Amino acid sequence: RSEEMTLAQLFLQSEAAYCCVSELGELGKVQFRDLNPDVNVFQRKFVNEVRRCEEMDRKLRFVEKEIRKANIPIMDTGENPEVPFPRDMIDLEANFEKIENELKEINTNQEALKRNFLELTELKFILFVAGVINRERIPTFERMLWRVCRGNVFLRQAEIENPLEDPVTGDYVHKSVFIIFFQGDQLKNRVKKICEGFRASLYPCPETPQERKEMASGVNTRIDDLQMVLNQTEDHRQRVLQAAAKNIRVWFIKVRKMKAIYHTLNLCNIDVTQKCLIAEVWCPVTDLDSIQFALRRGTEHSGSTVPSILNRMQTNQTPPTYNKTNKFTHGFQNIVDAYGIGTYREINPAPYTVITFPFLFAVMFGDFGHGILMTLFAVWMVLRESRILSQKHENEMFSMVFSGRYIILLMGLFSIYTGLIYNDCFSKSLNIFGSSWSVRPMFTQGNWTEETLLGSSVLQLNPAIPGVFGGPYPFGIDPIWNIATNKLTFLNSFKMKMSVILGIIHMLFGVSLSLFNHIYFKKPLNIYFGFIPEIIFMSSLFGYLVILIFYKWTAYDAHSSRNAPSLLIHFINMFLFSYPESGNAMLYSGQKGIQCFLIVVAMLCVPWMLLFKPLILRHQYLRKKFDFGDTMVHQAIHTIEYCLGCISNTASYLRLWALSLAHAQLSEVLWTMVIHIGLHVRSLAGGLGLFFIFAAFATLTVAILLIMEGLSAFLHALRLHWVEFQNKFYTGTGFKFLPFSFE
Amino acid sequence: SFFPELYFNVDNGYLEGLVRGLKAGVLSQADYLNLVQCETLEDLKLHLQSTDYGNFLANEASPLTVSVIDDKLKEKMVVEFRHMRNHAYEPLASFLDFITYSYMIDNVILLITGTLHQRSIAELVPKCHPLGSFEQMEAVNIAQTPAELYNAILVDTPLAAFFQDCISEQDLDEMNIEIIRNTLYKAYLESFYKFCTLLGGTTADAMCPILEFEADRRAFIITINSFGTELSKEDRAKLFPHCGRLYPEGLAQLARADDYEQVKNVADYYPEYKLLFEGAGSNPGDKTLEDRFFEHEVKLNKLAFLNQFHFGVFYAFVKLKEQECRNIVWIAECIAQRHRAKIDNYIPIF
Amino acid sequence: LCCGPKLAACGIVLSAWGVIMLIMLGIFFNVHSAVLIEDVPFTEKDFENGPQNIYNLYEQVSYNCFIAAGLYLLLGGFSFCQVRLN
Amino acid sequence: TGLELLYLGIFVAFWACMVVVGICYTIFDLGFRFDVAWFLTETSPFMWSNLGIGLAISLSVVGAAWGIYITGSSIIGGGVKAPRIKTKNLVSIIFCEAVAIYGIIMAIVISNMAEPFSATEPKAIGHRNYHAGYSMFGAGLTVGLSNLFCGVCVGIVGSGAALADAQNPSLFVKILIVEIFGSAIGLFGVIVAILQTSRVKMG
Repeated sequence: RSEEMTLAQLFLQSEAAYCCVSELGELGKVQFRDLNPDVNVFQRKFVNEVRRCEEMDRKLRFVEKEIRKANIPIMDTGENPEVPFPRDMIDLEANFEKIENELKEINTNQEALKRNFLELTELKFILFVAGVINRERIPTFERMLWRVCRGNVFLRQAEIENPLEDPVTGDYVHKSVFIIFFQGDQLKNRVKKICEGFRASLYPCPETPQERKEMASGVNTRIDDLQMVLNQTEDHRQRVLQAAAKNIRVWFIKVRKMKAIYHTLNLCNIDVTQKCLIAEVWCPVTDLDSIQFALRRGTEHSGSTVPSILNRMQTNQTPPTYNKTNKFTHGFQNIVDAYGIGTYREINPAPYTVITFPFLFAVMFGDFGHGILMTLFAVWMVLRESRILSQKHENEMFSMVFSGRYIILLMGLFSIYTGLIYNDCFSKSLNIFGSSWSVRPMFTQGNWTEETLLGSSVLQLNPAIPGVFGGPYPFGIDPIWNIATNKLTFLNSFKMKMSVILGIIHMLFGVSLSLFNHIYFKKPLNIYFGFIPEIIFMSSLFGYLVILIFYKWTAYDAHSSRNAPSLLIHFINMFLFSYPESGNAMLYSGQKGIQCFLIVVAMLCVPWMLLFKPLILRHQYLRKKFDFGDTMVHQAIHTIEYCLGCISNTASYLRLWALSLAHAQLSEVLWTMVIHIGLHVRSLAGGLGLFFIFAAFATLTVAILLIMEGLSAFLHALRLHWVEFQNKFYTGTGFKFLPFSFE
Repeated sequence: SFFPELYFNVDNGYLEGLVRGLKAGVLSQADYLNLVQCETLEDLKLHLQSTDYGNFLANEASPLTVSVIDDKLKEKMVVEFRHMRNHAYEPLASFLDFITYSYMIDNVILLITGTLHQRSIAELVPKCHPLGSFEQMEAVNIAQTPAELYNAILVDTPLAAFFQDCISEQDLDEMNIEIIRNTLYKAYLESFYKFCTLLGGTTADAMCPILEFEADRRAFIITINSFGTELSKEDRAKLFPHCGRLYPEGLAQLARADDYEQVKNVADYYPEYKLLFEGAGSNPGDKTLEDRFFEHEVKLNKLAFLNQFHFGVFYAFVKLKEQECRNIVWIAECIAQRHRAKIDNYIPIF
Repeated sequence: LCCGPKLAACGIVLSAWGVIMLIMLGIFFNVHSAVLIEDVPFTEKDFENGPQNIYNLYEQVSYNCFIAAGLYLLLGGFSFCQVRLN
Repeated sequence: TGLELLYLGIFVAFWACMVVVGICYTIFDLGFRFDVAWFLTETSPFMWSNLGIGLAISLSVVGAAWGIYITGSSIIGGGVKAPRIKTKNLVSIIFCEAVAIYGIIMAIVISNMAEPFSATEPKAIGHRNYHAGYSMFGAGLTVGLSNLFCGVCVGIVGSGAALADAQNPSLFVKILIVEIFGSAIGLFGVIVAILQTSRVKMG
């Protein structure tokens, strides 16, 4: 298993247990759990320190908010400090309060800022009332006057461009100036109420001719805003004091650390008599030496000179699971853990997944050039790892791309391979060491001459075996198929058969792997009435199809093209138990008895998984002296789920054929009408136009097939791993480790 | 092959998922059981930190008082409601505007009574609910005759759609404001019922009983509280709603009542209000009738949530959320005064 | 400076790809003498006399590949020069 | 609603025209011009075959899309306050696609048996080709409609289960029973579409 024992208790209360738990947290190899009573959060032995810490965090949050509004960057590259537990910390927080207090008075000086605007708005009336209204409410405002003034008054408007700041919050808002000519005082009061609803506070009452009041107002605003820029020395002082952000970000780290320490020490027992302040810990086995070394360090920092240790104990709880990853397995373990967390000692699926995932991808993405591009990107990203890791990047997509380094590498390698095996290389085969199909000089023997005069309008099928034809290409698909107009038929047959065969072995792998999972856990019932019926059912139902496909491949020659038996109809008759006297010859002699026995064993599989094991559970419960109906319901659910998932999964494995054929068609389509036009008769303009055309080809094949169809195949293979493969051996339940390590 | 089964999600699935997610954020009974055990407002703050009502009081509220908690909870409510409304489509937008017209009416009535108390002008603003706020909320102070009120409200607030014709007077006083309230309320309720039954489907099924009960409760309250007034019996008949099951009762028995026993006899023929009145002993040692009204409203609202294609679960959600706010602030007020007379009189929602 | 490195790196890899692929396609045309499997495109509506016209025309077609390769290589050199402008 | 009124108008006009035309023709002793034999013998079997082939995938894809959206919208919306439901509730989507997988397999199976002939008159074509075309059309229609209604029901119950699971973890594992019982009707549709065309020998 991952661990042998994980519930040892080696912690005892001391007068400086804070330092012990702090150093243990520094170790970052433990998790804490206690407080079964689940007492309220405000009945705690250490509530006052948590409240103090919360106050420090609130003050700190306020100052960092103010700093970030100053747009002053903070640098955090120093060391990780050690928390000063003795009362010195108290003095420190005292200083911090002073800092906050300064900020308070600075906001009091922002009262002055409001006064400034009470004059800048005044400047906008440089030109029987006048005032200032929010622009966004200009229409509705006008509406009101038309209904209350009843059109007996008149008004005019003026606009400002630069936004005016908000004194309280600091947000920018837009405004406008208005001037109303009235005919009575009752209307002045009515529009005074409306303007109280619209905030037209200011009022430059006319006294003198235009020039005199204009210049008086100008001199007034000039003195006012001059005094404001003179009072901006307070903003200067604010910046000078804010410059000390570096001296307090370290304190932020320290404050979070001590807060975590006190929060975790709160979990200890609810008693202190005889120094019974104890907290239970999950810790692995390979790291006990560092843990007791940490305890020795904690006692060293303490002046009490006590062992501060306790004896081992064991209970029957559920331990958490931790996958100990290294530079290589991490990228693939994180991919599987994203869907479900393994139980205590679940058969780890990363060791097999790490390879069978890019293989299925390459079956889905079997092209040479694209694979080469992917492996080149992998080489680039692997070789430059050190610099990129020590670098800040705004592209989160690139971060999650960079996570799957060896994923993309192995994916590209197997993609190159499967490009070689199909003899697919940018949708065209590579005739390497010979073709064996078309030999026209030999074809003239079989009454094949002069037809090509009508060849200008016919197709003239090639037969199999006029005497020297056929023959196996030693490696991959014969290149001639790439140019044949009926290539789709043979390609469809071959790809469908390969996909179905691949899918059946994947599933049997799943169930054989499950047999390991059950035998370790000492569950004889599960092996005896579990694995066996399901494996027999899977085999009898589809290993027969695999073997039949291979028999048909290795049995029937070219001359038997008449009445060549069809396997799919035989499978429909396998399901429907129908035997017509004619219409389909037997593939091999004696099929009746074997096929009938296959049907009968397939039928006999299902009841074995329904009645026997709930009844044996009932018998064990009777021997003990368990809702029987609920157990029957669960067993029926399990059996029906498995039996229907059989057909559903074998049918869903056709995605391999589907996407492989779609990929081949897409690549051929790109070849057909992007670069085909690039080759022509022009003696001089060939390379010039082809340069543009191939540039476009490169961009388009990068955009669509390189990153995208790769993603679709990637996620489809992930799904095939999550459901069709994993659910047959993978419980997918339990906890995940939550270490005590800090940031 | 009907409305709610096959194209309900295209415009409502995300929002309904969000609402039913936020339903679980409403505090439960055990939360109350442990929240009534606080010693001071700081403990209430902390126990709210431990649940979904946490991380909304990170201000420098050293002199914490229950008014601050009330303000912050109301702010949270309006924030969530504005969120839910802005992401909505058009029929649902009509639904939510129909909901908020009630609080808009409340604010209009509040400012109308404020005009009579001329001594307060600006202080009315913090008293008004920001949920029911609109562009021309504070303009109501201008009017001094109801025709002027219709002139102010006709402009851009659709509230005029409920009293453009229904108010005819030119002498605003402190006694007719209740007439304005009742007329607006009955018009709003009738319009809402008609719109809900026009929408059809499960929305009509969900919203018809609630508005029915609402109209009947308004009828009962107005019948009980009309005693000792200048209004005549025919005018009391004029203000009854016609959306309840008390439509013949509205002129047949309630309109000729003379005492409380008569109202009890009216209620006696319908079990739903008869049990409600019998349980409402109205004694000093027992809960009043208003408490039973609130509890029945809460029960029906809780029932209203269970409907997969409820185009109007937002009504139940907002009513329940207001009720949680009231429960929390009342318990905090009781705790702040250092007395335990009425801590165990909280209506147990969820 | 001109033609900043941010796109010049992409341009350089594109130019290298262009040079390599065009050179290889031209060599495949010439060495195999344009086998119809690897070389469908051509321009001739009359070839019934003999194959020599077909071979000559396919050599003519394959010639343009090296001009394309030269243009791609010059593009790569230009992009590399723009990268050095720091 | 204007669109519903338009549909009702077209439908009512169509049926009124049918009724009036039928009555006047029957009263007019003109039953010799209603020779349904010519109507169902001029039509080529290949038209019936190819219509069935198209529908047998089209309607299945329509149902799959319906269920996909109906469950996905609720799954995505309800996980905001509970991200735990993203991966637990992926069974419904899987079944919504398994419907289309069955549809494609059936399309492949029925797509066989398409060997042309040379006859151009009803007396020369024979009974066998007529039977083939009709049977293939019927199989395509039934499989398509069965999988359509199947996918719709699956999507609705998947949405319900996904939305309810966010309240309590111990709900979904038992609410998936209706989800699994959804697919049986589509399976039955596939079986009947198989059986209807098990004796066609077109060619």
